[PDB]
Amino acid sequence: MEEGGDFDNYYGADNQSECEYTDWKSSGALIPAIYMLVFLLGTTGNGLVLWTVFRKKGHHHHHH
Repeated sequence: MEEGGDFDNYYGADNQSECEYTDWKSSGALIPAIYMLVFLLGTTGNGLVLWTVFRKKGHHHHHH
């Protein structure tokens, strides 16, 4: 009878990385990786950094 199978584990899937089970059924887990590469490029530490700089050494100590 056909129950059990014979040699059916052809290796190859060299990834099993914890970086897809999150964006699986979403966009193929290939578009999000790019969406960020273009996001953090503007955020994270770009434009918002030098901003806090010219926001702390302002004037303050104003009269009172």
